[PDB]
Amino acid sequence: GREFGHLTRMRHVITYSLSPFEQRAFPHYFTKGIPNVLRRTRACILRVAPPFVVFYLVYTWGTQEFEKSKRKNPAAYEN
Amino acid sequence: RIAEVDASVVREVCSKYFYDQCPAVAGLGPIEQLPDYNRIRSGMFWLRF
Repeated sequence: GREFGHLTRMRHVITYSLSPFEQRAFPHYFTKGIPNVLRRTRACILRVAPPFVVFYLVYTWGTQEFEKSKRKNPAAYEN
Repeated sequence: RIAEVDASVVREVCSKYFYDQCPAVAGLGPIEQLPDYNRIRSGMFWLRF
């Protein structure tokens, strides 16, 4: 029963549209797009990135302590 | 002028003014079931002819 004439109630709202053949498919692309994708990067960088930094530090400590527990023996190797 | 109109003249003048043309649309509510402009524009060109 979810068809287009039966969805919700709406009053006093006007929309304006242009034909696709009357406009250019590529407007401002590097004038608007490059400043837009940079503040989107700034808005999410403090939430996503600090977990993946802690994975990097655990990975380096885990592969380096694996080798000098195994056959890397400078000075604890006496009688 | 009316007497020189026949069926092939009507087919020629209607194809010049209607066929692959962008229309202008106006609507006043309740118009939630008025189709999208892409579906209206694609209704101007036919499938089998």
